[PDB]
Amino acid sequence: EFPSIPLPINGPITNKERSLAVKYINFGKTVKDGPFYTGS
Amino acid sequence: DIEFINSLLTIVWRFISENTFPNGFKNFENGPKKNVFYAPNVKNYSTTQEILEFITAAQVANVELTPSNIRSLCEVLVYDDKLEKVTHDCYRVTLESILQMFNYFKMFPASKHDKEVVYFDEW
Amino acid sequence: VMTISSLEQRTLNPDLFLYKELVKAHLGERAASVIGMLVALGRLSVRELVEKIDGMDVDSVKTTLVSLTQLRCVKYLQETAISGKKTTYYYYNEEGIHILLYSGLIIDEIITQMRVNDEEEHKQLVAEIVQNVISLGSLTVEDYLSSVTSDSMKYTISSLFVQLCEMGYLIQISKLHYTPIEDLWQFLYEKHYKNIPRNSPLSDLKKRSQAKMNAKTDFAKIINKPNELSQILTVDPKTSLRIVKPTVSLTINLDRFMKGRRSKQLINLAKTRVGSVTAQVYKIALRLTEQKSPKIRDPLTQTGLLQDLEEAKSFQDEAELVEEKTPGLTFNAIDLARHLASLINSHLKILASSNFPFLNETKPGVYYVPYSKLMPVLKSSVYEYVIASTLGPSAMRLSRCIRDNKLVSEKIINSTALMKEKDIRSTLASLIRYNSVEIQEVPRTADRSASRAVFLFRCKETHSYNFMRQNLEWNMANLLFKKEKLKQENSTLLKKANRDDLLPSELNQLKMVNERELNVFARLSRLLSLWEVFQMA
Repeated sequence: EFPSIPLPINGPITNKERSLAVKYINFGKTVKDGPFYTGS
Repeated sequence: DIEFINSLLTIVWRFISENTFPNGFKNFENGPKKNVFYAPNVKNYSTTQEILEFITAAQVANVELTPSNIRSLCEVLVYDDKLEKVTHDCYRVTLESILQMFNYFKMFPASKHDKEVVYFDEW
Repeated sequence: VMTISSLEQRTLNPDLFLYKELVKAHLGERAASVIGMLVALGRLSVRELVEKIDGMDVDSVKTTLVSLTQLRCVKYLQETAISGKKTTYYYYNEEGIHILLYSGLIIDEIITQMRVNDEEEHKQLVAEIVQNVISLGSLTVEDYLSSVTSDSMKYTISSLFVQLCEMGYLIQISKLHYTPIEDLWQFLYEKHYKNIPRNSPLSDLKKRSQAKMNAKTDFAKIINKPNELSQILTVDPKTSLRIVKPTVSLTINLDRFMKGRRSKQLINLAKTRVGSVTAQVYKIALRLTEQKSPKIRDPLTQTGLLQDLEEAKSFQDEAELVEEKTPGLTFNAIDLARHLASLINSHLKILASSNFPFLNETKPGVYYVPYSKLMPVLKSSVYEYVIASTLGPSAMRLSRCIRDNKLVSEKIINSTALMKEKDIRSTLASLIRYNSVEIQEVPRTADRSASRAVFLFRCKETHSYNFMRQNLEWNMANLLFKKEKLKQENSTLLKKANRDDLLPSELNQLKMVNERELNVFARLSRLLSLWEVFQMA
């Protein structure tokens, strides 16, 4: 597309931070499951 | 201009790196830098006309016998962007030795329907 | 056309789209509406929210404010007038939105903090304890321990509970923190002015003398209220174990959590300086000095700067006196550092003579880590490694050579490291674009033209720092909005994938979108670790 000027260094898949994303999504699921939802 | 400046830059950085630290313990971490300097001493010195001796020991036969102006110009050239520069050209340390070998950013980018370049765009 | 490059949300919303996307993925959609008007306006009452949302009623606005107050996403402030009519006012709380922002790094640092009891308790118990603390908000002990049936191991929570609030994170609840920063100073500034009787003028005011010392005094006492307090800690019953009082409820503190996260960038600078072992002894000497350090900017100069030259001068001077006089953080001796002889003392002398400003000011022989002289080097050493990483090393040369002197001129850059007229001008214009050149003109005519004028280039600070901070917040707002793009493509998949607790095209759909949902968090953690440095002074 239009952005072609170069990219930063925070994009490999050599991460070893797979536990942090699991903690993130489990926190998100426990907050979404909670009583203080008030959606739509 | 333009490639012999970089060649002289590479050899004076190599001479600084071999004057400060020994060369045999640079490629690996087997008790790094001889456990650096074996609890380092009060040596804290540098070239101080020794760099021009290493220049004079190997030159191209052109008119590059510069000293006292392009000396300080290359000195500024390695501290207007770069390493240590403490108390009139002492020990030159900090991260260029592992950069010649912010670290380890292999396999960038991806070419999917997804991320990179998405960044620096105008805004 | 085919607008696909994210243009219809490109420029229309920074600095509030982040706050609206952090709460849309956590607290529904009705909280996003009442949080998008507290930011876009500021102070507005209950009826003002009802007449400004245009689509919710008082039964809907007041319900969602409780769900924000429970996550401390809304500051309270009650006010009154000269005739009465006391009403309630609501501010947007950025600390609660930061709690919703990090949310897994809270339960990442707290796992890698405890001693020898490792990987038998700290995966099932405390990973649910702290997760229930952050999700539910303010938690008491008695209402929480009744969930488990036949609590045979009912003392196992107390050993992790008395230890964790002793050295940090857990703190007494927001009986002070819902109050704003401005009104806590302003109500304290007026009560020490009207309770002074009439006297001689003495340059016609004189009370601005007294009201600029003594109020600050008990303001510090208010600052002394969210710290380690012995009112809840070390309660001694007879013929039992040392236990804290489980009566009052307790929450987390986002003041000791940030100064422990600053230690990560300090360890990164130490690894930039020295390789393996000396960086490790600086690491352990900094981890032993966490909970007593001076913090990211106090509320004394967060607001209420009364234009005084002496206050703005000797506020950073009295912070040095706070740094010099600690009850034991200045005690950074050799055996104290090695307890958790001459070799690591030599490594600590290498720290003293490292000459970038960390571990300095050692006159009697006992060492100390300065912070206020470390913060510009911390904020600038990471700024020079982003342009060098993304834009180019020649751009870092051309940017840092502005900083070598003050205002290098155009016939002096081309004398340094590179010739003229080829790519110095393109790189310099690109750095004009990213607010790191700050051009200036001097004219040779009567109307300041462009032909008869020559230019002057000085890299002005706090314009490159604020723009990059806004850009990092912007791309954080990017990275969570594309996460909501896959939710519309999985609304008929994740809803149906709950009755199990082959159609192999779903194997290339369900298990294919998962790594695309995890790598955005794996990159968001690095966005966090790169953004924090511009909000720690």
